[PDB]
Amino acid sequence: MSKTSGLYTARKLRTVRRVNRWADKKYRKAHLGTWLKANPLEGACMARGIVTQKIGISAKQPNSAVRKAVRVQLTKNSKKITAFVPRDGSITYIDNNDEVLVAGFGRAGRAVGDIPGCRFKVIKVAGIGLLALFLRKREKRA
Amino acid sequence: MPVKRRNNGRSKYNCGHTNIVRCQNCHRCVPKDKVIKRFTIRNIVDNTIADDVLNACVIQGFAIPKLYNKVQYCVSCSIHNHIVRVRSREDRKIRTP
Amino acid sequence: MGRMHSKGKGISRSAIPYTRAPAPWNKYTPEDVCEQICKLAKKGTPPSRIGLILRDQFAIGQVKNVTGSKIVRILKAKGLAPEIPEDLYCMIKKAVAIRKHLERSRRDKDSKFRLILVESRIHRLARYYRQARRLPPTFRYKSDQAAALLAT
Amino acid sequence: VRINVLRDALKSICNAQRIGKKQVIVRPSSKVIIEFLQLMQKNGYISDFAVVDNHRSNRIVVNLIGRLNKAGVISPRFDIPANDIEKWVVNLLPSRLFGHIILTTSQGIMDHIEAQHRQIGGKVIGYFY
Amino acid sequence: MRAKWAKKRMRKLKRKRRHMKARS
Amino acid sequence: MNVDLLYPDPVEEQRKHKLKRLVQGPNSYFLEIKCAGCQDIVVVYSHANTPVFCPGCTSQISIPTGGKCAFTSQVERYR
RNA sequence: GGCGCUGCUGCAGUUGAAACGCCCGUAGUUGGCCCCCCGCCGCCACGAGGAAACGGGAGCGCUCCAGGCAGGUUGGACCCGCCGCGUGGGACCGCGGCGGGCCCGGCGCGCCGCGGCAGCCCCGAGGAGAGCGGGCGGGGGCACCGGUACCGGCCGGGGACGGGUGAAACAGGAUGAUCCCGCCGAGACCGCCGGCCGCGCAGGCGCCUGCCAAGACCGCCUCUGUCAAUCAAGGGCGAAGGCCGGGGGCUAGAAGGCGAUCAGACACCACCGUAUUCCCGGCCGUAAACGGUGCCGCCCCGCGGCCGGCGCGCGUCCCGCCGGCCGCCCAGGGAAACCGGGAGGCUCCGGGCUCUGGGGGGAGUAUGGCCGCAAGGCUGAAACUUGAAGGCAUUG
Ligand SMILES: [K+]
Ligand SMILES: [K+]
Ligand SMILES: [K+]
Ligand SMILES: [K+]
Ligand SMILES: [K+]
Ligand SMILES: [K+]
Ligand SMILES: [K+]
Ligand SMILES: [K+]
Ligand SMILES: [K+]
Ligand SMILES: [K+]
Ligand SMILES: [K+]
Ligand SMILES: [K+]
Ligand SMILES: [K+]
Ligand SMILES: [K+]
Ligand SMILES: [K+]
Ligand SMILES: [K+]
Ligand SMILES: [K+]
Ligand SMILES: [K+]
Ligand SMILES: [K+]
Ligand SMILES: [K+]
Ligand SMILES: [K+]
Ligand SMILES: [K+]
Ligand SMILES: [K+]
Ligand SMILES: [K+]
Ligand SMILES: [K+]
Ligand SMILES: [K+]
Ligand SMILES: [K+]
Ligand SMILES: [K+]
Ligand SMILES: [K+]
Ligand SMILES: [K+]
Ligand SMILES: [K+]
Ligand SMILES: [K+]
Ligand SMILES: [K+]
Ligand SMILES: [K+]
Ligand SMILES: [K+]
Ligand SMILES: [K+]
Ligand SMILES: [K+]
Ligand SMILES: [K+]
Ligand SMILES: [K+]
Ligand SMILES: [K+]
Ligand SMILES: [K+]
Ligand SMILES: [K+]
Ligand SMILES: [K+]
Ligand SMILES: [K+]
Ligand SMILES: [K+]
Ligand SMILES: [K+]
Ligand SMILES: [K+]
Ligand SMILES: [K+]
Ligand SMILES: [K+]
Ligand SMILES: [K+]
Ligand SMILES: [K+]
Ligand SMILES: [K+]
Ligand SMILES: [K+]
Ligand SMILES: [K+]
Ligand SMILES: [K+]
Ligand SMILES: [K+]
Ligand SMILES: [K+]
Ligand SMILES: [K+]
Ligand SMILES: [K+]
Ligand SMILES: [K+]
Ligand SMILES: [K+]
Ligand SMILES: [K+]
Ligand SMILES: [K+]
Ligand SMILES: [K+]
Ligand SMILES: [K+]
Ligand SMILES: [K+]
Ligand SMILES: [K+]
Ligand SMILES: [K+]
Ligand SMILES: [K+]
Ligand SMILES: [K+]
Ligand SMILES: [K+]
Ligand SMILES: [K+]
Ligand SMILES: [K+]
Ligand SMILES: [K+]
Ligand SMILES: [K+]
Ligand SMILES: [K+]
Ligand SMILES: [K+]
Ligand SMILES: [K+]
Ligand SMILES: [K+]
Ligand SMILES: [K+]
Ligand SMILES: [K+]
Ligand SMILES: [K+]
Ligand SMILES: [K+]
Ligand SMILES: [K+]
Ligand SMILES: [K+]
Ligand SMILES: [K+]
Ligand SMILES: [K+]
Ligand SMILES: [K+]
Ligand SMILES: [K+]
Ligand SMILES: [K+]
Ligand SMILES: [K+]
Ligand SMILES: [K+]
Ligand SMILES: [K+]
Ligand SMILES: [K+]
Ligand SMILES: [K+]
Ligand SMILES: [K+]
Ligand SMILES: [K+]
Ligand SMILES: [K+]
Ligand SMILES: [K+]
Ligand SMILES: [K+]
Ligand SMILES: [K+]
Ligand SMILES: [K+]
Ligand SMILES: [K+]
Ligand SMILES: [K+]
Ligand SMILES: [K+]
Ligand SMILES: [K+]
Ligand SMILES: [K+]
Ligand SMILES: [K+]
Ligand SMILES: [K+]
Ligand SMILES: [K+]
Ligand SMILES: [K+]
Ligand SMILES: [K+]
Ligand SMILES: [K+]
Ligand SMILES: [K+]
Ligand SMILES: [K+]
Ligand SMILES: [K+]
Ligand SMILES: [K+]
Ligand SMILES: [K+]
Ligand SMILES: [K+]
Ligand SMILES: [K+]
Ligand SMILES: [K+]
Ligand SMILES: [K+]
Ligand SMILES: [K+]
Ligand SMILES: [Mg+2]
Ligand SMILES: [Mg+2]
Ligand SMILES: [Mg+2]
Ligand SMILES: [Mg+2]
Ligand SMILES: [Mg+2]
Ligand SMILES: [Mg+2]
Ligand SMILES: [Mg+2]
Ligand SMILES: [Mg+2]
Ligand SMILES: [Mg+2]
Ligand SMILES: [Mg+2]
Ligand SMILES: [Mg+2]
Ligand SMILES: [Mg+2]
Ligand SMILES: [Mg+2]
Ligand SMILES: [Mg+2]
Ligand SMILES: [Mg+2]
Ligand SMILES: [Mg+2]
Ligand SMILES: [Mg+2]
Ligand SMILES: [Mg+2]
Ligand SMILES: [Mg+2]
Ligand SMILES: [Mg+2]
Repeated sequence: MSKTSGLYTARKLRTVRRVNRWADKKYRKAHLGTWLKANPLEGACMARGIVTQKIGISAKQPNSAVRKAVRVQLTKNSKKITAFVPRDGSITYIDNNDEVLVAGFGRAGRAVGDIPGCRFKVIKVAGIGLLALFLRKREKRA
Repeated sequence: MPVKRRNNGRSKYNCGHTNIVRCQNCHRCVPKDKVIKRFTIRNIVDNTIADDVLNACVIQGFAIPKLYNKVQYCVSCSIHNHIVRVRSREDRKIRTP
Repeated sequence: MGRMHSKGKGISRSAIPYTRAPAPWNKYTPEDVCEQICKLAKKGTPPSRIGLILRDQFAIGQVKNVTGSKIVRILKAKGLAPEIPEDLYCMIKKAVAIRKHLERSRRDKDSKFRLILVESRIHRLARYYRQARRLPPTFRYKSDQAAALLAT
Repeated sequence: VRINVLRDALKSICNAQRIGKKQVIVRPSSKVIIEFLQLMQKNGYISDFAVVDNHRSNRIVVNLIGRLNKAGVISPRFDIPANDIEKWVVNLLPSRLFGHIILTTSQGIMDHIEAQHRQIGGKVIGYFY
Repeated sequence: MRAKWAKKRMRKLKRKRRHMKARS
Repeated sequence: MNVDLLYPDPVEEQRKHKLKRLVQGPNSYFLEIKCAGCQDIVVVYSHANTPVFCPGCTSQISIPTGGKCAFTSQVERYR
C-alpha cells in the first residue's frame, strides 16, 4: 500500500514521519540550528551598529543603476554587514560615525530585487527615523 | 527522450543476454538479435555472361553453381547504404517485407 | 506449490471426492486394511508409498473412508510410526546427497545455491515440529553429523 | 497470500455489476460475508444468494439487480465511540440521507442508524451505497 | 562537461588531496 | 441464452479444470479388467503408476505413462 | 493558516526527484476457513473518586459593551482530569478426563474400577511442504574430443611487384616475396542451422563422447496438517575492466612508436606493438546490473502466434485444461507519450510487507566511521548561491 497499515504499527508510522520531516528545506532551515548560529542578527527583528563606510553597488543584469549602501559593524557580535538606504537623497544623512538601527528586507534572509548581496536595510540614523527624515518631519542636528 | 519502440529496437524475449556478431561493413560489435540480417542466393558468374560460359562448357548437362551468403549489418551501415529507411511514425509499425 | 523458493506458480494437485463413504465394491473392513498397512510398514515402505500401493492394488481410493483414521495415525496406534516424519527425513536425505556430490566438485556454485535453499527449508520445518511436541526439544539439524543419523 | 476475503468478495461484486452481469460467484465464504450480504439484502441492494458446500471453504452465488453504486471495507477495523459515528458519516457516505456504514458491536452486526438508535459504539468493517 | 569525465576529474582531485594530507 | 450458475450443465462443466468447477471432484475412476488367460476379473485404478499383477501371472500388466495408464494384452471395462 | 509542498484521515516513485543487481534470512509487522452458550485479555457503554481559574453552558438590562455573580420568596444549575478502579455486553481480535462412593460443612489428599458417560481425531485451502509417474530444456560441474580459419615454420613450382586507402605514404620483395600445392606447431573459437525458440535466482547460457548431482511444469481418489507473506541486522552469488600469486601466449589490442590529413591533430584513417584478452587459487562488489516499472494475493471485453504436459473427439488433424513467452486491443486510466497479463478495479481515496523522494546548485563534496593490497566501495553535511531547472506534446 506504499505505507504500512495494521493496528499495531504506530511506532513505525511515527519513526517514518520523524525521519522524513528533515527533507523539507523550510523545516530544516527553521529547526536544525545552523541558521540561528550563522544569522548576523542572532534571531532578532533589528540590530544597531556603527557605519564604517559609504558605498555604491551595481544592479543586476536587466537593470542599470548604482544603489547606495553602508558597511556596518554590529555592536552585539562585531559582525560585518552591508545595509541598503532607500528613499531618494537619504544617503546624505549618514556620516561615518552614525549609530544606525538596521532591519531586514523581508524574505527572512534572502536578497530581494536587483541588489547583489544585500539582506539588510537602515531604518534609523543617529536616533532619528530615516523615513520621517525623508518626509521632512524631523531633522538632524548639524 | 520518451520510448520510441515497444521492442526497444531489438528482438529480445525472455532472456538476459545474447551473442555478439561483427558488422560486415565496418566490423563493430552488435548483439545478434539487433543486427540487420539478409540472405542472398546468386550465381557465381554474372548473368551478363551466364550463356557464354554455358556455351563454352565441355561437360554435358552442367548447371551454373550458386552462392549462399547471409549478410549482417549494424544500424548505421544499414541506413547509410540504404538497406533500411527512416520511416514515418505510422509506417514504423509495418512488418511487411 | 513450487512457490516458496522459486517463481513457479503451478497448481497441479489432487482433488478428493465430496462423498465420504466406502466404495460400492468395498469388501474390506478396517481390521483387514490395517493388516495390509502394518505388513507394508514392517517391510520398510514409507507412509506416502503405502497409500500408493493400497490405491493401485487393493482398489481403495482413501484409507480414511474405509477405516476412519489416517495412515500415520494407524502406524502410531500400533507403535510403528517413524522417529522422524517422512518429509523432514526426505529433505535431510537430499541435503546429504548434495553435500556428497560437492565433496568432489568445488567449482559447482549452482549446487551450493540449492544446498542453501534445502537447508533453510530444513531448519524451518524442524522448528515447526519442535514447538509442536513431535520432536525432542534438543533436536537440531547439524550439517556435519547428518550423514550418520540417516542410519537411525 | 489471501488476507481479507470480504474485500475480494466486494471487489468481485462491484466488477460484475459494472459489466452488467446477473450473477457472480465469490469464494471463499465466511460468517462475516454472510452477515454483510444479509444486511445488503435487507436494505434492498441485492437479490437472493446461495452458499454452496464443498467440504472446504464454500462458494457463494449472488444475484444482482443494479442498485449498488459502491461497496468497500475499512482496514484495519478501527473502533468508534458513539459520538464519532457522524464524523465518519460525512467522510465515507455520499450524503447524510442514504448509505450505510457497517459496525460490529457486542449486540451483533448492524448499520450506523441502529448503532445510534441503541447509542453504542463498535468497530467499523465496511460500507455500501 | 560529459558527466563521466567530470567524475574522472573529481576522482583525480580527491586522490591528490589524500596524497597531500598524507604528508604530516 | 439464459444460463444459471447454480445449476450448470454437466457436459460443459466436465471440460473445465477440476478445481474451478462449482464443487471440486476427482477426474479419475476405477475399472474392471479380465486376464487374457484367467476367467476372473480385477479392479484397477485408471491413473496407476505402480506395478499391477495377475492373480496368477508374474508379469506386470500395466505401463505407467504420465497420464491414464495403458495395459499389456488385456481387455477392459468400466465398473 | 495558506500546504493533500510531510500526507493517520491524505502525497509521489515507466519517462518530471524517487523500487536496493539478485537470492536466503533473525528481530519486527502481517496471517485462510471452521465449534458457542466457559475463563483471561483488548474493545463498547454506564458508574465511583479526585481543583479551582480557563473553556463551554442555565438564569440575571454593570444605561449598551468587554465584564461580573448578581439580585427582588431567591440564585451562583450542569459539563469538561483518567491506557488505573467497579457493573454490564460479548459480535470482532487472540490464547487455553470426567463422574460417583470412602467422606465428614466445603476445598485439597490418597483411596477403591465401582458401571455412570457416545469417554478422548472438524475439515483436508484453485495456502504450503513431501511423494510417485512422464516427458522437457544453449540450466550447472568434471573429463575427454572434432573442424576449418588466423599466425608461424618447411619442400617443390614459377618469375616482378605485393600490401594498404576515399586517395595515398610507412612496413614487405632477385637473401625469389605476393600466388599455387603438400607437411608440421601452438593457442584461441564453436559458423550456416540460430528464432516476437528454450533454460537459469540474477550475472548469464551453443563442438564430440562419458560420468555426476539438480530443477520447474504437468498428471494423480498418494502423505502431513498451517508448518505461511514480507523482511533492519546477518549470510551467499554477482558482466566487463582492475589487483595479488602461478601458467600459457594464436588473435585482437589500452600505453608507446610510426605514415598521412590539417592553420594545428598530441584525434578520427593506415601500419607495428606492451599490459590485457585464455587456465588455476584468491581479492574487489560496481554497469543505461533496464521492463529506467519491488514482493505475495483477488477480479478483469475480446481476437490471434509460439513452447511444455495432459484429456475428449472423429479419420495427422480438431476442441478444450493447466503452466510459460509474445502481438493487437473495447472499457477504464493518465499531463501526455502511452498502459491495458496494468500504468485498470482510486479525490466514489483504507488487502499485507519492505525500500526511496520532497525547487535548481553547492555535492555525493568536506569531515568522521567501517570494509579493501590498491584502485575503491558503503555511510554522508553545512556555510553560501539562485528564479527557475525539468516532463510530455504543437507550429515554424
Ligand atoms: K506511493
Ligand atoms: K503514498
Ligand atoms: K512503505
Ligand atoms: K493485526
Ligand atoms: K514518507
Ligand atoms: K527527456
Ligand atoms: K536497442
Ligand atoms: K529467448
Ligand atoms: K536468446
Ligand atoms: K533484420
Ligand atoms: K550502430
Ligand atoms: K518465492
Ligand atoms: K510457473
Ligand atoms: K498459477
Ligand atoms: K553452499
Ligand atoms: K549452505
Ligand atoms: K531457515
Ligand atoms: K541455509
Ligand atoms: K520458522
Ligand atoms: K530459520
Ligand atoms: K530415521
Ligand atoms: K551517470
Ligand atoms: K556518468
Ligand atoms: K564512470
Ligand atoms: K477451467
Ligand atoms: K481437470
Ligand atoms: K485426467
Ligand atoms: K504546510
Ligand atoms: K495544516
Ligand atoms: K487542510
Ligand atoms: K501513490
Ligand atoms: K527515457
Ligand atoms: K537528481
Ligand atoms: K538522483
Ligand atoms: K536523475
Ligand atoms: K526494490
Ligand atoms: K535501501
Ligand atoms: K533480500
Ligand atoms: K527471502
Ligand atoms: K523467509
Ligand atoms: K523475520
Ligand atoms: K513477532
Ligand atoms: K510495520
Ligand atoms: K504481529
Ligand atoms: K501476511
Ligand atoms: K475499553
Ligand atoms: K460495542
Ligand atoms: K481547589
Ligand atoms: K431556601
Ligand atoms: K485494566
Ligand atoms: K471488569
Ligand atoms: K466487567
Ligand atoms: K461446618
Ligand atoms: K532432458
Ligand atoms: K523447452
Ligand atoms: K541442454
Ligand atoms: K544443458
Ligand atoms: K552444459
Ligand atoms: K563445465
Ligand atoms: K559441460
Ligand atoms: K583439424
Ligand atoms: K583441431
Ligand atoms: K609497380
Ligand atoms: K583466437
Ligand atoms: K538448434
Ligand atoms: K528451437
Ligand atoms: K533449437
Ligand atoms: K534451449
Ligand atoms: K526450444
Ligand atoms: K522447447
Ligand atoms: K535453443
Ligand atoms: K533447442
Ligand atoms: K498420473
Ligand atoms: K513465513
Ligand atoms: K506480508
Ligand atoms: K527477501
Ligand atoms: K539486507
Ligand atoms: K544486509
Ligand atoms: K564473482
Ligand atoms: K565483475
Ligand atoms: K587485469
Ligand atoms: K599473446
Ligand atoms: K593464451
Ligand atoms: K585496458
Ligand atoms: K596511436
Ligand atoms: K585528441
Ligand atoms: K577529436
Ligand atoms: K599489429
Ligand atoms: K592490465
Ligand atoms: K597475458
Ligand atoms: K574481453
Ligand atoms: K588469451
Ligand atoms: K570482479
Ligand atoms: K542510475
Ligand atoms: K534497457
Ligand atoms: K522491495
Ligand atoms: K508446441
Ligand atoms: K503446446
Ligand atoms: K518449455
Ligand atoms: K509440446
Ligand atoms: K503440447
Ligand atoms: K498446448
Ligand atoms: K491457462
Ligand atoms: K497460464
Ligand atoms: K495459456
Ligand atoms: K506473461
Ligand atoms: K525490500
Ligand atoms: K528503493
Ligand atoms: K532507492
Ligand atoms: K535513493
Ligand atoms: K575526511
Ligand atoms: K587496508
Ligand atoms: K598497502
Ligand atoms: K596493487
Ligand atoms: K589506501
Ligand atoms: K584509500
Ligand atoms: K573513503
Ligand atoms: K523542460
Ligand atoms: K529530467
Ligand atoms: K533535461
Ligand atoms: K531527463
Ligand atoms: K500533450
Ligand atoms: K509542454
Ligand atoms: Mg518467501
Ligand atoms: Mg497459486
Ligand atoms: Mg493435476
Ligand atoms: Mg487436472
Ligand atoms: Mg499540510
Ligand atoms: Mg539440461
Ligand atoms: Mg559473499
Ligand atoms: Mg565473492
Ligand atoms: Mg597480432
Ligand atoms: Mg600484432
Ligand atoms: Mg549503483
Ligand atoms: Mg541498475
Ligand atoms: Mg535501477
Ligand atoms: Mg514464444
Ligand atoms: Mg517469445
Ligand atoms: Mg505480451
Ligand atoms: Mg521516503
Ligand atoms: Mg574520509
Ligand atoms: Mg573516513
Ligand atoms: Mg503539451
